[PDB]
Amino acid sequence: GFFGAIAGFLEGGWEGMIAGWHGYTSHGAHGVAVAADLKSTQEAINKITKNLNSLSELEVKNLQRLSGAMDELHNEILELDEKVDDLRADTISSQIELAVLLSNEGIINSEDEHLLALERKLKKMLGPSAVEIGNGCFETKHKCNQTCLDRIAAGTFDAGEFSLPTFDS
Amino acid sequence: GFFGAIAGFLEGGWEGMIAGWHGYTSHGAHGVAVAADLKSTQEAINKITKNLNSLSELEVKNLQRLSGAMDELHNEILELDEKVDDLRADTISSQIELAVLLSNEGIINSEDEHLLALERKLKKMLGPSAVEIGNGCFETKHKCNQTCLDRIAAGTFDAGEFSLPTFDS
Amino acid sequence: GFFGAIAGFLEGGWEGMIAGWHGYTSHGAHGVAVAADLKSTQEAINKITKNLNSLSELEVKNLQRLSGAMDELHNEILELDEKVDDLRADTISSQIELAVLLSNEGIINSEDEHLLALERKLKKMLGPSAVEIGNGCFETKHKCNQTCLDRIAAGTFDAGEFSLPTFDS
Amino acid sequence: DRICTGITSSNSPHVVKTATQGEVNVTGVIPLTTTPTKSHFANLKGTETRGKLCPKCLNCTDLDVALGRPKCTGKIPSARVSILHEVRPVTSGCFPIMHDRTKIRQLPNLLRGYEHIRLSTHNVINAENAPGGPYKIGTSGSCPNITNGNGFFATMAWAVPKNDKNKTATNPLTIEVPYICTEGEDQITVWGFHSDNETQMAKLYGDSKPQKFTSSANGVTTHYVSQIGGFPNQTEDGGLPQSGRIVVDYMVQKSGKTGTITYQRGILLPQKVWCASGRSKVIKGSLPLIGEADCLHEKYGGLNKSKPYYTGEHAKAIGNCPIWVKTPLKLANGTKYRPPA
Amino acid sequence: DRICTGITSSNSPHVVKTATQGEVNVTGVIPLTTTPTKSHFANLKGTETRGKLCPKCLNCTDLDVALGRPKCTGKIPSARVSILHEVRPVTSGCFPIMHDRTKIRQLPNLLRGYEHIRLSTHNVINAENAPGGPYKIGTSGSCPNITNGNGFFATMAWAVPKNDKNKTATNPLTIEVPYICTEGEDQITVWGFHSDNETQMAKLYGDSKPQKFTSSANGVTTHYVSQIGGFPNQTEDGGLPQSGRIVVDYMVQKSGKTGTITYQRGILLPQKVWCASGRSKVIKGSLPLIGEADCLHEKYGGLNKSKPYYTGEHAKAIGNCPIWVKTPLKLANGTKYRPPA
Amino acid sequence: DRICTGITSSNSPHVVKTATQGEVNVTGVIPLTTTPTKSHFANLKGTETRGKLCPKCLNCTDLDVALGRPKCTGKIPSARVSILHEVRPVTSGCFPIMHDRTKIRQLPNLLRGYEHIRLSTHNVINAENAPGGPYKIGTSGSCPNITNGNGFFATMAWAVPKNDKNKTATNPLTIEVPYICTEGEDQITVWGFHSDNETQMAKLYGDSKPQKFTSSANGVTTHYVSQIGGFPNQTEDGGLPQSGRIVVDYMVQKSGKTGTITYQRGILLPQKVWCASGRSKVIKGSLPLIGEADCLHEKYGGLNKSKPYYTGEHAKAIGNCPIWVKTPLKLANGTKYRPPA
Ligand SMILES: *[C@@H]1O[C@H](CO)[C@@H](O[C@@H]2O[C@H](CO)[C@@H](O[C@@H]3O[C@H](CO)[C@@H](O)[C@H](O)[C@@H]3O)[C@H](O)[C@H]2NC(C)=O)[C@H](O)[C@H]1NC(C)=O
Ligand SMILES: *[C@@H]1O[C@H](CO)[C@@H](O[C@@H]2O[C@H](CO)[C@@H](O[C@@H]3O[C@H](CO)[C@@H](O)[C@H](O)[C@@H]3O)[C@H](O)[C@H]2NC(C)=O)[C@H](O)[C@H]1NC(C)=O
Ligand SMILES: *[C@@H]1O[C@H](CO)[C@@H](O[C@@H]2O[C@H](CO)[C@@H](O[C@@H]3O[C@H](CO)[C@@H](O)[C@H](O)[C@@H]3O)[C@H](O)[C@H]2NC(C)=O)[C@H](O)[C@H]1NC(C)=O
Ligand SMILES: *[C@@H]1O[C@H](CO)[C@@H](O[C@@H]2O[C@H](CO)[C@@H](O[C@@H]3O[C@H](CO)[C@@H](O)[C@H](O)[C@@H]3O)[C@H](O)[C@H]2NC(C)=O)[C@H](O)[C@H]1NC(C)=O
Ligand SMILES: *[C@@H]1O[C@H](CO)[C@@H](O[C@@H]2O[C@H](CO)[C@@H](O[C@@H]3O[C@H](CO)[C@@H](O)[C@H](O)[C@@H]3O)[C@H](O)[C@H]2NC(C)=O)[C@H](O)[C@H]1NC(C)=O
Ligand SMILES: *[C@@H]1O[C@H](CO)[C@@H](O[C@@H]2O[C@H](CO)[C@@H](O[C@@H]3O[C@H](CO)[C@@H](O)[C@H](O)[C@@H]3O)[C@H](O)[C@H]2NC(C)=O)[C@H](O)[C@H]1NC(C)=O
Ligand SMILES: *[C@@H]1O[C@H](CO)[C@@H](O[C@@H]2O[C@H](CO)[C@@H](O)[C@H](O)[C@H]2NC(C)=O)[C@H](O)[C@H]1NC(C)=O
Ligand SMILES: *[C@@H]1O[C@H](CO)[C@@H](O[C@@H]2O[C@H](CO)[C@@H](O)[C@H](O)[C@H]2NC(C)=O)[C@H](O)[C@H]1NC(C)=O
Ligand SMILES: *[C@@H]1O[C@H](CO)[C@@H](O[C@@H]2O[C@H](CO)[C@@H](O)[C@H](O)[C@H]2NC(C)=O)[C@H](O)[C@H]1NC(C)=O
Ligand SMILES: *[C@@H]1O[C@H](CO)[C@@H](O[C@@H]2O[C@H](CO)[C@@H](O)[C@H](O)[C@H]2NC(C)=O)[C@H](O)[C@H]1NC(C)=O
Ligand SMILES: *[C@@H]1O[C@H](CO)[C@@H](O[C@@H]2O[C@H](CO)[C@@H](O)[C@H](O)[C@H]2NC(C)=O)[C@H](O)[C@H]1NC(C)=O
Ligand SMILES: *[C@@H]1O[C@H](CO)[C@@H](O)[C@H](O)[C@H]1NC(C)=O
Ligand SMILES: *[C@@H]1O[C@H](CO)[C@@H](O)[C@H](O)[C@H]1NC(C)=O
Ligand SMILES: *[C@@H]1O[C@H](CO)[C@@H](O)[C@H](O)[C@H]1NC(C)=O
Ligand SMILES: *[C@@H]1O[C@H](CO)[C@@H](O)[C@H](O)[C@H]1NC(C)=O
Ligand SMILES: *[C@@H]1O[C@H](CO)[C@@H](O)[C@H](O)[C@H]1NC(C)=O
Ligand SMILES: *[C@@H]1O[C@H](CO)[C@@H](O)[C@H](O)[C@H]1NC(C)=O
Ligand SMILES: *[C@@H]1O[C@H](CO)[C@@H](O)[C@H](O)[C@H]1NC(C)=O
Ligand SMILES: *[C@@H]1O[C@H](CO)[C@@H](O)[C@H](O)[C@H]1NC(C)=O
Ligand SMILES: *[C@@H]1O[C@H](CO)[C@@H](O)[C@H](O)[C@H]1NC(C)=O
Ligand SMILES: *[C@@H]1O[C@H](CO)[C@@H](O)[C@H](O)[C@H]1NC(C)=O
Repeated sequence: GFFGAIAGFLEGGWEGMIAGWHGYTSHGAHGVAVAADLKSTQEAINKITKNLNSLSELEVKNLQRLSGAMDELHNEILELDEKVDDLRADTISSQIELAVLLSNEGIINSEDEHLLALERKLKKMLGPSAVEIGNGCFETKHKCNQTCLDRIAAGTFDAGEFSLPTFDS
Repeated sequence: GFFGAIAGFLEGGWEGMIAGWHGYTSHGAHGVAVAADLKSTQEAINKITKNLNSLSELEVKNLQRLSGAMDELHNEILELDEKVDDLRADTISSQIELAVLLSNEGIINSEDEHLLALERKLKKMLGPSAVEIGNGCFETKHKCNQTCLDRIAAGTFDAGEFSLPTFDS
Repeated sequence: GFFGAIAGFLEGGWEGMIAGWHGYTSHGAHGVAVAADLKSTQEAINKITKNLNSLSELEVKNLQRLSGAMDELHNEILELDEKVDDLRADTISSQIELAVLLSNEGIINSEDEHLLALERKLKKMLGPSAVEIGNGCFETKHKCNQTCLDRIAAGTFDAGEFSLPTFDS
Repeated sequence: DRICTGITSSNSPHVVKTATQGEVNVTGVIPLTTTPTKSHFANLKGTETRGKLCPKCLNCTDLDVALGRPKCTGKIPSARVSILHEVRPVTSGCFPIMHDRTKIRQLPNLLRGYEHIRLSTHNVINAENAPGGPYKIGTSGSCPNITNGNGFFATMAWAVPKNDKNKTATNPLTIEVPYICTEGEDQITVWGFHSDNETQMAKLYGDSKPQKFTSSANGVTTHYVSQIGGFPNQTEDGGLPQSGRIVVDYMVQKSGKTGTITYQRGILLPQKVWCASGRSKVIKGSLPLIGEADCLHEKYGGLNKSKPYYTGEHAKAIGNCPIWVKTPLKLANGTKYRPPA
Repeated sequence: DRICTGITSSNSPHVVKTATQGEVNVTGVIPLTTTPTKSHFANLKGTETRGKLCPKCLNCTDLDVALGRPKCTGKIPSARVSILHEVRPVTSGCFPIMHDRTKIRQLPNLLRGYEHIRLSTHNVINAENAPGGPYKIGTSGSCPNITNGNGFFATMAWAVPKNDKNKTATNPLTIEVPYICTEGEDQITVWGFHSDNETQMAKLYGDSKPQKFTSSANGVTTHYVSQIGGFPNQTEDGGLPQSGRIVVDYMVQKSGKTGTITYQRGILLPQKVWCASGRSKVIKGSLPLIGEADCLHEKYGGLNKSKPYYTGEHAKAIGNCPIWVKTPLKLANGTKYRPPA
Repeated sequence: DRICTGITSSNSPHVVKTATQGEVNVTGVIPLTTTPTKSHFANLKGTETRGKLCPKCLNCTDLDVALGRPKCTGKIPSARVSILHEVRPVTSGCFPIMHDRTKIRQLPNLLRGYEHIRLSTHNVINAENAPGGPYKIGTSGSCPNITNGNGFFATMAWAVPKNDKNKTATNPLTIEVPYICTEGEDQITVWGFHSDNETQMAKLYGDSKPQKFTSSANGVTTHYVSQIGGFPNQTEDGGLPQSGRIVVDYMVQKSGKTGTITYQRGILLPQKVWCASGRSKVIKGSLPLIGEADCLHEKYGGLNKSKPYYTGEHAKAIGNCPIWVKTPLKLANGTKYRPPA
């Protein structure tokens, strides 16, 4: 969104993660590690599914032939019937299209905010061993390889292993 | 919302505060203190009230008997009249339902963001005497009891009393 | 919005910047410097223009005289025709008003978030030479005049010039 | 010591619908809905409200006024809103009419549709000079006038062919009905005919056999044929027993256009004529109209606007009204339900 | 070492619409749309579905059942939904009708409109005692009954005037048609007339010249006049050659109101009479109804509800239905397309 | 030194509506609205536009074309859009018609409704051989033809009963009107009759008394009776004084169905006949059509699409149009008003 473009968050994503929709990345002389966060993805999926149920519970009246009509006799009345049917279908269609458009807008705009929450979860398990860059990034005093990153993705990361100040639980 | 679940913000609230909708909490060997912020609550209340006025200013045409009708003579025309009335009421109803649904969505989703602002107001009066946890929490070098917390809720908290670096005003 | 009021972000803006919609400010004994950020403004402009195209692609059926009508003969049918037309124009109008209202709500609420991203871009080029105030502000160890600020607005600011820790690129 | 941010926990009985979170329990709510309660009908706030065609013509129903029954005449005032009380309107008197043989019963509800109504002045046609030979004009008891004694509907003249003379049966005579009203007014012409005993028929007119009639006004053609022998027992009439009966029809004449009637013996040639313009918004109510209301609902009568929307039986309604909704709706005033910790 | 946040990059063929970002390419999508396929018609799930007026009246069409043709009589059950299969319905026998000279053809489709239908009991009028002199009642082969042999429509009596006696031409006789049905039922009256050879006319009734007829029921007036010489070749009839033909019309009588008929020689006075109430939601389908469906679409026949909305030809549809939409719509399930880096 | 973030302060005259913040003052706005200005009527951009039934039949009005008045015949071309200029159409000549006694005046506006219109070829019936004895065909000055001298409407034949012979009064003769058009075309039949001086009537036909007429086409029945004595002063006619007048009606015959007419002396039997199919989208305009427009508004005439929506008088409009809105609407292009500090 506009947020990612302004704040300096990475333009474009990594194709390394087929595991989920959003995740974390490691840099260094150890190469480039990539991992995914399942709770973020699951939450997104729920937003969407609930959204769909909301769209699917819309109910509208039937539009059948009127009963005193008579094709031979009253055509003019009948033409007007046709008119009211067509007009209905049109209007209701527009309304629906709107509901969808709004819904999609929400789904897509929310994706920067997801990242912005992931930021806060990552900050949680560090200690002040890293500085907030504001880029959505931190600089850790140690090095982090793939196995090290999967443990942060799982939320099991607490470093006394790399011995640095711990945020107590 | 999704934000609170991802970022590690507290799942579930405290029933201690009947004062307002959103607030701050103190932990330690002094027990657990709870306080509320009135400006956040007032702001929420305003969002809502204005929202209501917006919903209440909707205006729609009248739907009365047509004047050339004649119950005895033209029933078929009249049946079609009935049709158009019913169809109108239905469509308009759906539209309204939508407007409301959207509105409620806004009201509920905004509540995480409220908390996210309260975070920034708390950070304001500390100094770098506390570290940003990202959990929506900080670790203060001193202890804070109830009377101490009410002063932060009132926004009157500035600590040279506990003597630690001050953010100047 | 509510965010600016709660978090302590500045109530009211500076009239110094005609360059863009959102920007940065410098304080000190050097006076008060003001600068604007073009990418934020451009992004806003795009949100809006695209929004407008979305509004402008709405299409609705025609509403002309029905062809078996006959002014002299069937007035009552004709009265009902009139009815259906009026009813249509009303409903569709309401729908449009709603679409607009929502759109505007988005445009205006997003403006705090813009500022919130600008915060992150500013934090990017400092180093930990400044502390996060949470007010949307930082305290830099050096002084910054107008020429110094235009370089941050342009994104060309990296300080080894004022020699303080650099965030590497 | 640690300092965090948090929201409230409390009793959360109210439920609300959201697109992203599904259906949630919430601290409080502002209801946007009401189910109103059936009341009597009232006067509409900003506006004229017409119940009775003319009030002050007392012991007179709307049909009576409309037919121009003697002693029922008066100012029929104007209304931007009218109420339709009688779905099958009735005469309170005068001469016996066989109502159901023509559309005549609806005439008052037709007049009611317009904003401006007035009986005409003068006459759309001279009955005595009409085609078919000079006519004496017939009157009957059961139709008393300002004075008392024999009379008839203002609306039409009962053409009885003079005296012995040339009195006999004729082939259909044709007649044009002039426009007579002003501007953009619709002109509603009332006319009809009269039958009797087989012997009375030969006494009055020259003829025993049935007589035939035709109306044509701007596209709308109608045809009638008389009954000779015994008719229905008299009803809604003025109360005096008569051997004969009367058929009454009206024909609308567009803005400017003339009209035609063809007839044989026993014709009632129209005299005074309805002149109408404007339009009034008609609803189905039931007098009396008591007090004021913001809204008039066909089902609920008088209504005052409370919340923006209402749940309930939907029907036609005029005035400042709440909008009908499928379900009672709630706007969320509060927070999402949070379990304590 | 630096640790940042990122989102995925992958193949993004699906496109979605968004107010702020314009039209974007996206990882995945949940389609909300379907273009259904034309299938045969079926039985609406929750509900009665009426195809044929009475089934079990075999070798009978709905018009046949409506007209009361001998051996077509049976329970016409009730439905909240009916299907209109014959746009121009037909007779399958009895006496030759000149269909096209009245509205009679639609009578079944009219009955169809109601939820509850029923032939009456007894007779709305005694034909033999009717005005115009005592009548023998006529029957014709081509109209066989339970037994076999000469009969007619249940719906009406063929008033032939007795025997030599007072047999001659009359001026129009007038007749009232009583209400006969219950409560809030509509009462549909079927009636008509009969013409023949010039010599046959003088043999049957007293008269060679044409005869004339009139129906009036609550505002609706109609007029008819007979043919004497050669008629159209017989059609949709019972198969036996006759020199004469028959004209049949129906007249609806509102809830409570009476009706009128005027006639000369050759009248078919109505006997049994339709009694209808309630209303059925009619669609244009084509039997047979096969199986069950959620939905009945006028274009697509049977339908099952799959996705909330559909794209395609729109028309009248009843039952649990998907909603019609201008364009196939997609809900976004995924992320914005991100080029790799 | 401190470095913060901030937004602009400036003149903020424009106001916009928001759900959360209420009504706010804003830096700038993009207006979505226009109030268009009444102009003359134009040609619709993408499409045919029919004003006059046939142009190139000059000194001929639409009604003239429609009735088939001599020298008014031509190609009536086809249009997906037509404009209704004459709300009460008029004849420019030929024989005097009493127009208001039938629906005849709308015929041109009826034809206009269709996309495809054509006069027929040949004749729907041989007038001279019609029932009632051999007929000479009548013509009159006031109806000149290509050459000049006596003629009549193409649309019908004036049946004058030969010479002395069997000339006398008859009882109603009946006649079938064949279908004659193609495929799914509607067939519009024009017919009518003629009256005169009492003595002229006995000179022409065998009869002084009035004659009676009937039309029946697929459910729609109409009845007429003639005038003998003095008629209205002649109007819209060809200018020569005649003692007699003419009544003209049309009857529409559905797709495939036949039609009926009954008549006595003075009948105009239909000859050529209208054949129509397709449908044209009619609006109420006023020639001439000048230039091109995107849109045709019934109130504003020609219109070009500028902004998506417009404020103003709403009515029927065809083409690429802006959408009508209750209030002039603004999209926000800017920031919330900020007081300087
Ligand atoms: C109100 O009703 C009274 C009767 O109750 C009406 O008075 C009647 O007026 C008519 C003429 O309008 C009188 O008829 C005349 O009879 C005389 C012979 O006596 C004859 O010379 C005239 O040529 C005419 O035929 C009738 O006698 C008279 N009734 C009485 C008893 O006076 C009165 O006209 C009604 N008022 C209005 C304005 O309608
Ligand atoms: C309807 O026609 C009937 C005949 O079919 C008419 O009947 C007549 O009615 C009157 C009133 O009942 C009878 O008059 C009374 O007769 C007695 C004896 O003659 C006399 O003492 C009374 O002074 C009075 O005149 C009359 O005799 C009776 N006629 C017959 C044939 O019985 C009735 O008049 C007709 N109504 C109409 C409006 O013409
Ligand atoms: C089915 O059709 C047959 C004829 O094909 C019907 O039989 C007929 O019944 C009527 C009376 O219902 C008979 O009329 C009677 O004539 C005798 C004199 O012979 C007379 O005494 C009676 O007063 C009455 O007028 C008629 O003769 C008879 N036809 C024959 C040849 O038997 C039968 O009624 C029909 N079935 C039903 C139930 O409708
Ligand atoms: C319709 O009217 C025609 C006359 O215009 C009637 O024609 C008659 O038809 C029957 C049957 O074809 C003929 O009867 C047969 O005649 C021969 C010789 O007389 C006899 O051998 C047979 O046993 C049988 O009766 C009859 O002669 C014929 N009449 C004439 C004038 O040719 C027909 O009956 C009429 N239909 C109606 C229903 O009345
Ligand atoms: C335009 O009008 C003229 C008359 O003003 C039409 O000329 C007429 O044509 C008819 C036949 O089409 C002539 O009738 C004929 O009369 C003769 C006896 O003289 C007879 O032999 C024929 O069997 C037929 O009955 C009529 O006389 C003639 N009028 C004159 C005075 O010449 C002309 O047909 C019209 N043009 C068109 C093309 O319609
Ligand atoms: C309508 O009927 C009237 C009669 O009611 C017919 O009147 C006749 O009109 C013509 C023209 O004005 C008169 O003809 C002229 O008469 C004088 C003297 O006889 C003669 O010098 C002229 O050469 C010319 O023929 C005619 O006399 C007059 N008849 C009478 C009874 O006054 C008129 O013809 C009728 N119109 C129709 C179309 O038949
Ligand atoms: C959310 O709202 C509903 C309010 O109806 C609560 O569910 C009801 O609980 C009451 C308690 O007496 C029962 O009587 C009703 O039968 C329940 N309604 C139904 C049909 O579900 C629910 O408990 C609320 N959730 C909370 C308290 O958070
Ligand atoms: C609608 O609102 C007004 C409130 O004033 C009601 O009108 C008043 O009714 C009371 C009697 O109950 C009188 O004392 C006032 O004088 C009335 N005002 C006028 C101008 O009529 C009205 O009855 C309400 N209708 C309802 C409650 O349905
Ligand atoms: C976004 O979506 C469309 C899907 O249609 C892609 O454009 C199509 O690419 C295919 C590749 O074979 C072509 O065959 C179609 O002709 C294209 N559609 C049209 C008419 O534009 C597009 O490439 C996608 N963008 C991506 C991959 O990000
Ligand atoms: C709509 O859904 C039901 C799914 O069961 C279909 O009805 C079944 O059809 C099959 C035969 O194809 C039978 O075995 C079942 O017994 C039927 N159920 C009933 C109660 O009728 C129905 O055919 C579907 N309609 C479609 C696919 O258009
Ligand atoms: C917000 O917008 C309106 C624009 O109309 C301003 O109010 C108007 O101020 C002008 C100044 O001349 C007056 O003439 C109008 O009478 C005012 N309009 C009404 C009826 O309120 C308002 O000042 C603007 N607010 C600002 C400047 O922030
Ligand atoms: C990651 O580093 C750890 C030691 O900290 C080691 O156990 C593991 O094998 C490493 N993973 C890879 C695949 O290099
Ligand atoms: C909170 O601590 C302060 C001293 O800092 C004291 O004045 C006050 O009484 C304490 N409040 C309670 C209720 O313990
Ligand atoms: C800003 O300071 C720089 C030196 O750091 C100087 O070059 C420049 O002139 C200053 N700008 C102004 C206008 O004071
Ligand atoms: C109205 O009619 C009634 C009933 O016939 C009668 O009692 C009363 O006197 C009449 N009132 C007037 C004003 O004539
Ligand atoms: C008409 O009145 C007579 C008594 O005079 C009565 O016997 C008969 O039942 C009445 N008819 C009607 C239609 O009520
Ligand atoms: C139905 O009619 C057909 C065709 O005339 C015939 O073959 C069959 O026997 C009839 N069936 C019944 C039940 O009468
Ligand atoms: C009627 O039948 C005869 C044969 O008897 C035939 O010649 C004629 O064409 C038929 N008429 C019609 C309308 O088909
Ligand atoms: C059109 O004919 C009318 C008479 O019908 C005449 O007044 C006018 O001069 C005519 N125009 C032409 C061009 O001849
Ligand atoms: C008809 O014409 C005559 C003059 O010949 C005139 O006196 C009379 O007023 C006219 N009638 C009409 C209807 O204008
Ligand atoms: C619409 O646009 C075109 C521009 O070329 C022009 O021909 C036409 O006159 C315009 N109509 C108007 C301005 O109403």
